[PDB]
Amino acid sequence: MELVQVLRRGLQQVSGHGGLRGYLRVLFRANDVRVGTLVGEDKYGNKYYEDNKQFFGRHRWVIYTTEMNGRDTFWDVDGSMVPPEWHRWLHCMTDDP
Amino acid sequence: MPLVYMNIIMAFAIALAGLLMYRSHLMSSLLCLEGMMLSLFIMSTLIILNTHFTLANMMPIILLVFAACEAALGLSLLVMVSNTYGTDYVQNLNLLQC
Amino acid sequence: MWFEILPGIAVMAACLFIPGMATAHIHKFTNGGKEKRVAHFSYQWNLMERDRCISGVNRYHVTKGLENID
Amino acid sequence: MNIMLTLLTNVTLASLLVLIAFWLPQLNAYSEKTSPYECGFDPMGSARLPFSMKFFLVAITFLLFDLEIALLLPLPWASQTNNLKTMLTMALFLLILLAASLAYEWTQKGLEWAE
Amino acid sequence: GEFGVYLVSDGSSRPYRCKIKAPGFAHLAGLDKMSKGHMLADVVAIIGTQDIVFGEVDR
Amino acid sequence: PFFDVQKRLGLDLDRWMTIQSAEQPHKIPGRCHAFEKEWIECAHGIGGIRAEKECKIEFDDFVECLLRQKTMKRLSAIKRQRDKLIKEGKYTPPPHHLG
Amino acid sequence: SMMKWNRERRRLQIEDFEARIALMPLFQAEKDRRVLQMLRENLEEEAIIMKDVPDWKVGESVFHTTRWVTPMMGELYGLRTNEEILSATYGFIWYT
Amino acid sequence: MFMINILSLIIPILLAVAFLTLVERKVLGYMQLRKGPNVVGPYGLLQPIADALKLVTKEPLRPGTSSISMFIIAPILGLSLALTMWVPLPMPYPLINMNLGVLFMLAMSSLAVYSILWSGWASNSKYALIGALRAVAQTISYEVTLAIILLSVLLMNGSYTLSTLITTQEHIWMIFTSWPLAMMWFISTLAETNRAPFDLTEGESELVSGFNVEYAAGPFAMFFMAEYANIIMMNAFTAILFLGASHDPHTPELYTINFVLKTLALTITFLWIRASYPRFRYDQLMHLLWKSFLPLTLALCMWHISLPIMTASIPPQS
Amino acid sequence: MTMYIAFILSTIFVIGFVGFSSKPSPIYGGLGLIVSGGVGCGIVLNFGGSFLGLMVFLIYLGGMLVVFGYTTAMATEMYPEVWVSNKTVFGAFVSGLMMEFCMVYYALKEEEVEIIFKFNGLGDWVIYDTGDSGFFSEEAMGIAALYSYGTWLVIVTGWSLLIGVVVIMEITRGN
Amino acid sequence: AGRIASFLKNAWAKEPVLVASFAIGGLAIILPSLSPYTNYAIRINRATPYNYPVPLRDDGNMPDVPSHPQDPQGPSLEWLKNL
Amino acid sequence: WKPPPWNDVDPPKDTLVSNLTLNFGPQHPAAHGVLRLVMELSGEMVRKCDPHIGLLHRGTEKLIEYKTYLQALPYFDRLDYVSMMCNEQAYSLAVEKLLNIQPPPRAQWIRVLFGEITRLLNHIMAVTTHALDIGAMTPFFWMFEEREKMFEFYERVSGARMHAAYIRPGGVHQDLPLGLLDDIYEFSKNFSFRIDELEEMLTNNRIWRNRTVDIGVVTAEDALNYGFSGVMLRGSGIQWDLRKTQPYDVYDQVEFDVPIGSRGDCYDRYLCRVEEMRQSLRII
Amino acid sequence: RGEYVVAKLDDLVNWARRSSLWPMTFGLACCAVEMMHMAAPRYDMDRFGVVFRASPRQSDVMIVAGTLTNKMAPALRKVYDQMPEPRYVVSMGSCANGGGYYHYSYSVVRGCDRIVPVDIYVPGCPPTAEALLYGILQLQRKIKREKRLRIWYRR
Ligand SMILES: COC1=C(OC)C(=O)C(C/C=C(/C)CC/C=C(/C)CC/C=C(\C)CC/C=C(\C)CC/C=C(/C)CC/C=C(\C)CC/C=C(/C)CC/C=C(\C)CC/C=C(\C)CCC=C(C)C)=C(C)C1=O
Ligand code: SF4
Repeated sequence: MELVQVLRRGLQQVSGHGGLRGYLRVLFRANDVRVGTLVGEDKYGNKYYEDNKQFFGRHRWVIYTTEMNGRDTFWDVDGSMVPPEWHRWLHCMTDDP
Repeated sequence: MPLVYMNIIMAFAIALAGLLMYRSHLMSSLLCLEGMMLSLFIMSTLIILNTHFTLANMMPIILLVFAACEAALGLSLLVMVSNTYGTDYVQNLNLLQC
Repeated sequence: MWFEILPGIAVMAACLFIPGMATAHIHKFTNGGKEKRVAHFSYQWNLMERDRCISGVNRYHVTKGLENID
Repeated sequence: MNIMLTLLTNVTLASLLVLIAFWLPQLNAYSEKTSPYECGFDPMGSARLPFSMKFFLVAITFLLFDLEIALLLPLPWASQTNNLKTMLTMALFLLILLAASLAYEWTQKGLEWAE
Repeated sequence: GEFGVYLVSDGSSRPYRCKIKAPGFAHLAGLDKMSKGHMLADVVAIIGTQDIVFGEVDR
Repeated sequence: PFFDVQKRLGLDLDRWMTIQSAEQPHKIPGRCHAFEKEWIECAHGIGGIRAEKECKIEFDDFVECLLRQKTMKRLSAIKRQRDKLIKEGKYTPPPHHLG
Repeated sequence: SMMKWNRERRRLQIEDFEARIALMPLFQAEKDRRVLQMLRENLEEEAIIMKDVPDWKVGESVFHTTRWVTPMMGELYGLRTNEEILSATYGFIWYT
Repeated sequence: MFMINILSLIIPILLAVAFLTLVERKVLGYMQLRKGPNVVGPYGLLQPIADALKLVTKEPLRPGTSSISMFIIAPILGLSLALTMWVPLPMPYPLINMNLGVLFMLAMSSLAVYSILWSGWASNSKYALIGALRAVAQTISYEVTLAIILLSVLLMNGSYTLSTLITTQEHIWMIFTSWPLAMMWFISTLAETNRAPFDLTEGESELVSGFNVEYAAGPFAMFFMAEYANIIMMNAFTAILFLGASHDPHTPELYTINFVLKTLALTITFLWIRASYPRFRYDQLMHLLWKSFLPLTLALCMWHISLPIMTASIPPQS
Repeated sequence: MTMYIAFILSTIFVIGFVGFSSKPSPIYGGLGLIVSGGVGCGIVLNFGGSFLGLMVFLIYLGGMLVVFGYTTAMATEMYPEVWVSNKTVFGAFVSGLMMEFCMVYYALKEEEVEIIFKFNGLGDWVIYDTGDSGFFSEEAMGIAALYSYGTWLVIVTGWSLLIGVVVIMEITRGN
Repeated sequence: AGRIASFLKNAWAKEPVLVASFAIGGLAIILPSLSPYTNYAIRINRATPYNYPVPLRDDGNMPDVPSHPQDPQGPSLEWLKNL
Repeated sequence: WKPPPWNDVDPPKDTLVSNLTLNFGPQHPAAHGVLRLVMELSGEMVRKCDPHIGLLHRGTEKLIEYKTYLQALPYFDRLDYVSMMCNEQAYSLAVEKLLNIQPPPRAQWIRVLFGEITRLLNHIMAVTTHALDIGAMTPFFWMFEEREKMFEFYERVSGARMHAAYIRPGGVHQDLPLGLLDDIYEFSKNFSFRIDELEEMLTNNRIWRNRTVDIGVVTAEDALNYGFSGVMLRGSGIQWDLRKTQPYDVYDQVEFDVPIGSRGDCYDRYLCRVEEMRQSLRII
Repeated sequence: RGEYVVAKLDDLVNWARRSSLWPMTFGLACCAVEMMHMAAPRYDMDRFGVVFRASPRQSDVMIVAGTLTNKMAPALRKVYDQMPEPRYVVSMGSCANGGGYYHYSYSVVRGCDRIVPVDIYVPGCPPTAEALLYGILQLQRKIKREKRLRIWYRR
């Protein structure tokens, strides 16, 4: 039944990301559809997800904001939009968000 | 005689004109050597298909098998034309004029 | 996660499927529903002409049964 | 009818592909861009001098090999004869001879590269 | 290989001469001796086994 | 042959193909088997010199069968005639030649 | 497995060919009438073509021999519709 | 409507050739602990189109020393053969049913080399001539057995028609009867397309790009389709040759689905082989085939002519 | 029109035949021969010789392939010839293309002709014959008779290729 | 004996390809004669009719050939139907 | 005119040799960027190869004259940029020798420990890129993920991935972070389960064997005379290794084997490098 | 308006270029080895659309990565001239950004820009395989923001 387990696991992915519209957003804009846990949200609008059960390197990730300092940060995003205080936690420099 | 037999026959005619009327390349000459095989092969295939000569239908390939044999040994004459004279142009081989 | 490979070959699977699908249906459509006739020998080709001549509409894939004859 | 229609359609589509390829992209040629590529530095200068390759002997033999592959191609129709005893003997002759020609070609160096 | 340095010091706070024995320097001089009769594709193979990086040899 | 051995030792090496009226695979007749049958048994053992005059009016009938020389001349003459009154417009082909 | 299947295919080929030869007499019985009909229409029309000709005997056998030959297809489909002759000669060879 | 059929056999293939590039990138990557293209659209499904526009709007480089007329004929000749050599394939019902299908298969396959030949000459460079002549050396060893394996396998099919291949393979796969030949055919089909262990003609690490060195934009883009359309078509040739699926006389869907899946499985193995093994040397390639392959072909062809007569299992001709 | 399609296919056979017989650069002549060979396949394919057309196509591609390898190996010049560059081949080129032009006009215009032989231009379609082949192709079945009727031809041919490899090694031995 | 077996073993070790080709190539020449179906193979080829069995005129004294393609007399091939 | 030669052999023609001259670089992927190999070759076999170098001649030995000993350390870091810790180890030992000063016992051990994972790095680079240059691309990527992990250990202890500038005269710059050694143990457990994986891919592969067996063979005396060292000596049979014969640091207190080849060709060195991988794992 | 269709064709063309730019196989020194780690499975440059094609006739962005010296500077500019249009050159690492460590030596050109029109400058000695991973993506944004046809329709 592992086949249907991974089938329903993918179904919890689409429901977890706020329905189909949210699923398509993260697929088209974030390129990954894994769900995690909201460990914090910075003042600029970047959600910070984290999942301990993960291959080291993918256990912490950021969903970038839709607006930052005027410029539109829909699909075009970069790596410098990470505020410093979260840059430490994101780059595994510490285990304290 | 139809134009198909005509134009094929005329084709071998300038194949001869190409063959013996020479130029400064032995390769291009032996190119015309296997070229005139085309006309004879195509010519011969036309009749025996036209005449329903079932037995003679193997004569083209038998002719065509021997065809590249001339080219085969022809190319090997070229290489030691090159091995001993470097080039291919047909003027350096004249030491046998004497 | 190797599933991502499948979408690539998935559209490809349809891509090679269209030709064989097209030819079979085009042959089925043009040749009066019946599968396209094969003429690998003069006997088949001679047979095809007889069908075309007796068809009247100059179409090989129009077969008239016993109702044609008396 | 169908065969040359198929042939004509294919060359046409190819011609358009190279046509839009060779015309559309807003060319800009400045000589050194068109200069021959020589792995970063200038060419020594030739590329039409006679590139003496060493498989010349194996080259002509391939021609002789093909001449007899045409001979042994009518076998599918030759098997549908009334004299298989003769057809089998003559057929096996060609392969025996083809192996024999290769065997001499092999044993007396031949196949080996020229160094 | 046998990476080595020849350090000559005058006695001041800075070196006077620093020759850098690069293991690939001696190796690469032997490329011709190796590739004798081998084809070019072999030369590509001979380069790889030699394990040369050109920071050390060009110094 | 110059030195006839095919006859001497009694084995056929090339006679089987020499003519188109000889036996063919699965009895596929030639285009002019009837003519080559008649021509061959006309001048057989009579003499090459005593052949070109007597087995003549039968030989060209065969040579016409291969090439259709004066037969194609007939068609060219008829088709030439078509062009010279169709343009002049005296005659129209019957519906058999249209459909 | 192949050796059984191939022999079964052979069994069908004789069965296919037997149906061919049984039907063959009718096919030969149609062909002669069509070619004779085709030869007639050319020759009946040949009288109209060769009425004003200065010297052209109608219905002259090009060969000296009086035995019938297999009629040459060029005069069979000589003046027929250009499409018809085109399909007649290069039909099979082009059919696909 | 025959013209509609022609495009229906060209455009659907062309997208199939396009997506092979994306599939190969992902298959190679996932066999590499990598991920492959996944940013251009979803799952990287837009990647071939992204490369499609770039190449045809890329600056098409004309080298000054190149012979221009021969420069342009080669990309045309390469692509034209690739598409037209799809037409006799018996996808349920072949588009062009000819009594000599496999002979026509070999003819344009042999004609294909003149693309890399004339292009290699016309480029007028060292790497151009090196690639073109080793392309001769690679392909010169190649037709001699390719014909023999084709002859030996087909000798018990009955004739050279591709349609009757299905009737022969109706009961069991052809590979069960000629697996020694199938492995040898598969290596050569892996080889005729200049792929995986035999890619001397390209030779990225040793000839930079070989014949393709002076070929950019569409002239390059054309060269990629000819190489990749030949990959799919040759595997499809092998699929019918050795793994002929069942064919329901009333539902061509059944054969089409099965046949396509066989081509996909074989084409993946082409990428499978391409990832795993190293690259041969063009002398070893020739030595591999004319010293080890060719001797086995003659005896195996010897076996496959004697076998039908000895077993009274000759196939019908018609 | 396609009615004289064979009339056409015969021509470009000879224009290609002329082009390479004008002795251009050796590989250019190789192209000049293959176009003629490719179209030459068409003429015999039109008449019914399907196997003959494919084989003259197949092995002459193989034959011309090995020719190209030798041309660039030891038969090419640092300044290659073209059909236009040298005036000699240019003169040979232009002479060939008007030779056919003036003649096929004359043959088509008069349709009787005299040169060497007599030729009724009319149409090559004419000489096709009202024949049926049954369930066998004559062009393929006759060739299949090579292994049942032409045993002597097989022996002489097969033998000759064997020395063909002997001579190809005998004369290349280089001492 | 020992030398011959060793030479085969030395071959089979040094080269497995030509020995395999020589072996299976060698068989392809011999068993065609020993096969008991080769006489059947020619019979199958002879049985398959490509041309018409043209009828022949009656003059009496011809019991072998039938007068109808259903009569018991004549060449029959039930051997091939079971084969 | 002239009578024909009376022995019937014409005078031999003057040489018409036209060997190709090819520069394998400095852009070829196998040229590794800065290798200008002008080789005289006829057809596809080389006759003489002139290896023009200098396409990367930074005046390193000239600039060191103008910098203090501490400032000269990053030079060696950049010297052989795939064996960084081993490079600084050479320079540091020389300066310590001249200063007549020894490093503390803990320093020497991590210099050996980090000098050995450096041997892991270079041998990964050598064997993988070898297969990459040969044509085997897959073995390249699998280790490069693993040797990426080792770069993490580099940065965790020094700060930068490649150029640690960590091994200094008189000892290392600063102690390792807590938990670094445990991370070493986790990786070393996994590694031997990948080294054999490489051997599964190439070592017994016939195509890799033919491309590498009995090719580029160098004898014993000429290799010794040519100034060769390292694998060039151990590959051809000469049982020489500085870690054993003249052990620096604490290499004496570590047991390990030195793989020695017999044929001396290209292939024997590939096993010698791969076996050096596993022997390094014992040192770690 | 013609501006709308020009902008739509504008977005179509550059998106093809930024999602399919092929970095050349042009490595020099220490700065090149870690760039392999970008192509290594850890970061997987190919996932972002790029492929590492050799043969500057078939490449878009030139990764000048390592010390640019005197003896090779002619070779690079010949290589750059061979690259078709459009072509970009990312100066990668401090050595190619002005001379790096050996800025003051005798056989190094102080900066890759003195030979080539150098695009976005990625610093580092070496820049981390990720550091210029942004460098490549930041160029993809530069390709996104171009006008080209917009200028042409307004030229
Ligand atoms: C010296 O320094 C070096 C570096 O750094 C400086 C490096 O980093 C690295 C490390 C990096 C690596 C990636 C390692 C491998 C790299 C090497 C150089 C090593 C040598 C390489 C090899 C031996 C293998 C080479 C393999 C290649 C090139 C892969 C080829 C196959 C592919 C599938 C990928 C390419 C795919 C492409 C281009 C996409 C498809 C192509 C198209 C043209 C697009 C489609 C186009 C169309 C459909 C046409 C348009 C038509 C349409 C749309 C149809 C509709 C319209 C109509 C009009 C019909 C190395 C090794 C190095 O040595
Ligand atoms: S910038 Fe630093 S890492 Fe890059 S090549 Fe120069 S010294 Fe080496």
